[PDB]
Amino acid sequence: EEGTFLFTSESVGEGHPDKICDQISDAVLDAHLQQDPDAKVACETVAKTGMILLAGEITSRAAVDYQKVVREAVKHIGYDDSSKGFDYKTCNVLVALEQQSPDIAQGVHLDRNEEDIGAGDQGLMFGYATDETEECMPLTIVLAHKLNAKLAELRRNGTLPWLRPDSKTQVTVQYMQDRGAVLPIRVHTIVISVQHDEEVCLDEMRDALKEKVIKAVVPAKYLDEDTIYHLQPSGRFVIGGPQGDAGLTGRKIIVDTYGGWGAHGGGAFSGKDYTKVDRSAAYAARWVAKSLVKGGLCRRVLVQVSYAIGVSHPLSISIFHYGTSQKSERELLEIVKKNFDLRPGVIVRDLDLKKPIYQRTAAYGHFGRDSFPWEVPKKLKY
Amino acid sequence: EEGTFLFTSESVGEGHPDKICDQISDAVLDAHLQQDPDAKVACETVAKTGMILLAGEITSRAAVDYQKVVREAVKHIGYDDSSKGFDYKTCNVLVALEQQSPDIAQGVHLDRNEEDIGAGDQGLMFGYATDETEECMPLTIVLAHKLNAKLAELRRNGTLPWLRPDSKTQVTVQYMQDRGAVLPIRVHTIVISVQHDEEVCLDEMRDALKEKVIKAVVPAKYLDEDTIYHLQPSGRFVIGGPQGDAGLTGRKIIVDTYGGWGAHGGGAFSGKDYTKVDRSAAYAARWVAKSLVKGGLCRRVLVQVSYAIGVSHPLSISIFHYGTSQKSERELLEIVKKNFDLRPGVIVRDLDLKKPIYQRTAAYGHFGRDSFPWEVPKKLKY
Ligand SMILES: CC(C)n1ncc2c(C(=O)Nc3ccc4[nH]ncc4c3)cc(C3CC3)nc21
Ligand SMILES: CC(C)n1ncc2c(C(=O)Nc3ccc4[nH]ncc4c3)cc(C3CC3)nc21
Ligand SMILES: C[S@@+](CC[C@H](N)C(=O)[O-])C[C@H]1O[C@@H](n2cnc3c(N)ncnc32)[C@H](O)[C@@H]1O
Ligand SMILES: C[S@@+](CC[C@H](N)C(=O)[O-])C[C@H]1O[C@@H](n2cnc3c(N)ncnc32)[C@H](O)[C@@H]1O
Ligand SMILES: [Cl-]
Ligand SMILES: [Cl-]
Ligand code: NA
Ligand code: NA
Repeated sequence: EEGTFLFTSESVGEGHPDKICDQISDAVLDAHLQQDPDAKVACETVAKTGMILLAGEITSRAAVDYQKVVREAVKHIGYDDSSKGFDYKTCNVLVALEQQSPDIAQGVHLDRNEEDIGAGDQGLMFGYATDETEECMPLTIVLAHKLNAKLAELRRNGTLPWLRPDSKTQVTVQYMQDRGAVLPIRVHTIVISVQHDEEVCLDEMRDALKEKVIKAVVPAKYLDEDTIYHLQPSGRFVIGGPQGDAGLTGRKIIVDTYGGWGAHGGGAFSGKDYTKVDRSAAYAARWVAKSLVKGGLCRRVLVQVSYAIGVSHPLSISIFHYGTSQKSERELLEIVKKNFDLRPGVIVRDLDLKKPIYQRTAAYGHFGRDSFPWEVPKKLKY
Repeated sequence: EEGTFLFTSESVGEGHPDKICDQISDAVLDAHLQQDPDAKVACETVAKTGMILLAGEITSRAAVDYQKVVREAVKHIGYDDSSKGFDYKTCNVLVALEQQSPDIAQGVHLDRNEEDIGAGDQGLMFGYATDETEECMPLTIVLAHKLNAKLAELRRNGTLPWLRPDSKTQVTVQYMQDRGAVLPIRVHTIVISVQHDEEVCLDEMRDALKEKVIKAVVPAKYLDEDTIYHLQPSGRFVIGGPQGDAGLTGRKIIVDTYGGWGAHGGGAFSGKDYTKVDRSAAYAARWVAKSLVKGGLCRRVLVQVSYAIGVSHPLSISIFHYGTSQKSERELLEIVKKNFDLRPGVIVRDLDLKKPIYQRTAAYGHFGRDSFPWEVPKKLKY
């Protein structure tokens, strides 16, 4: 039908090996921040059969038990037995952590007033908001996340005890073009792949994924007789987690953000303290975009910012409103400049980014949930 | 000025530790493909002080010397001495490689006709093309890549012998909005950070980066008295490569593609054979987008595709032409459907994706150079 298009987003579960690495990286960041709010943390995690490796740079006054922090994160995810392919009790935890490069430290934060700390790196970051949901997120990515959360819920409450922690979901929505905004019409296609035990048959799993997962998450008004279902499309997913697929921190950056909507500057979030603008500026850009939509200045908006290592102020700010504002992009840019200070040493104060809440961000997306500070819109003066 | 906006893209050099990992992952893929064109390769690389770790899944008839392949890639990059922070001769090479999950193999390619092989994973992928350059790439990302290539050239030819392999660049362009297309006006800001020896002073480096790098790359017509230069903005970059910052495969996915323009589905390219649609479908989507622009059907276009693991045909195809076509997005989608077969087992034939040319893709972006098969536009019938 004219003026309609498809858009697909994916999400992954807590036991997806890339997401394990994000959660462990952020468990390590939180452990540091609990003791040293000014910890400099750049913690990469690598997961493969029987192995968590931490690699990166931490300068911190904290005394952190990496064995305890890593194993507790893997326990939470649900990898607690060799039968599941991974066990927090018996896996290898390897550590290749060194202090932050003194050359970076001197260029970024040494002898700097906190408000005037340099960006911890160069880079570009985007924030996006869309009025298509109350939480100002694309429906595709919201539904994809909720399908993984539902799998974890039914695993944890024992109603589908054949479930394992590693899962992926994908949602295709047919959208109507509406004066620069997008109106969801229907769910065109759903994919669910989830790791499972060696007892449950494929028909039992496919029936349960439709009746107990999809129907429990996706409103019936979006599902019809044409909706395509790819449930356990590989046919067998017993081998999973790190054993099935090597995981790395920062390899789910589109799952972490807008499910392909908006834009992405390439930076990973997990394992990084606020001085790493890959995270703090992306959080602030989401906060700006959500403030513009919730302030009624536009229905859909994209914010780009960029930084140079050692420089506080963003090098560039850009606003793209998809034609969904009576105000020009120039007028929105002036409103953003009058209302926001996107220096990392000010963002840290506004969004409370020394607080050890980061592990809670590292699954089901960083945006659109739990009224994190970047999800509470700023009242705009103009 | 009205109808203008800023856009920023970044690039990194061959010695950037994330890019080292991409190049090593693709050196391993090429080594396998040279002996076994049907090698199943999912090779992640991790780099930190003194360490290359390979982690992932390879099923191959090839006999590959991982020590030789890794060290030769690091030699090519230029890390050949402890004075530079990393040495191919004396670094640790660790291998945590296992066969591909039999559960994946059976669901994707076992006993399948090559044309009908399943996608190696679910996911979404985008292709983008823009008429703003002959190679149909954004000027921001082209200039950012060329600045890193120029640093490597002047390092390798000995004219700036204080240069080390680790570099990052960032280019902000002021654009004019032109009937849905974008017209570059001027370069607003350039960042260059490059690793250097302990002899050269900051003023010598900043003078050389302006006169011998920027002026050798960026046309003077884009530079004016207002252009902002952030050259060695950290003030000191002696510690670099993996010693300065842990690197991972697939952590430069926006550098690898469009520098934040278009869109990204989240998939990494390097270390993956053609059955991994993260790479093959992103290459095919670029080929489609470039074919539409070079065919004169639009000035700027974005193509989304998506897949389910074990399913050959894409689940969804979407065309966004930014209002730069007389044809509707529906009419362009029909043209794409009539001219392209985006099954991975057909893409492999069209783009010759068993050929060991992947290491050549793993720096300076996968798109817009060297007339790779995905850069040669398909003549469209309609
Ligand atoms: C860059 C990517 C993430 N991105 N950003 C917007 C879109 C759209 C989109 O918004 N289309 C559209 C076109 C005309 C219209 N008039 N009113 C409303 C409206 C909407 C579509 C796609 C498909 C996936 C390629 N990607 C988009
Ligand atoms: C989703 C991101 C990568 N993305 N994709 C397009 C844009 C534009 C853009 O094309 N703007 C514009 C607006 C109106 C116009 N009329 N004619 C031409 C034209 C152009 C701008 C930004 C800034 C960085 C936020 N991002 C974009
Ligand atoms: C398909 S694997 C990626 C390709 C893999 N590295 C290989 O060697 O072919 C990517 C993700 O899909 C999921 N996965 C793993 N095994 C699977 C299977 N048998 N069926 C479906 N999805 C699976 C896991 O979430 C895993 O992290
Ligand atoms: C700034 S480092 C990332 C943050 C780092 N992990 C930390 O511990 O703070 C990111 C990239 O910037 C570059 N880099 C490293 N040291 C640098 C320095 N002293 N000055 C400028 N850029 C540097 C390298 O390309 C490196 O991979
Ligand atoms: Cl959720
Ligand atoms: Cl180049
Ligand atoms: Na992997
Ligand atoms: Na790193």
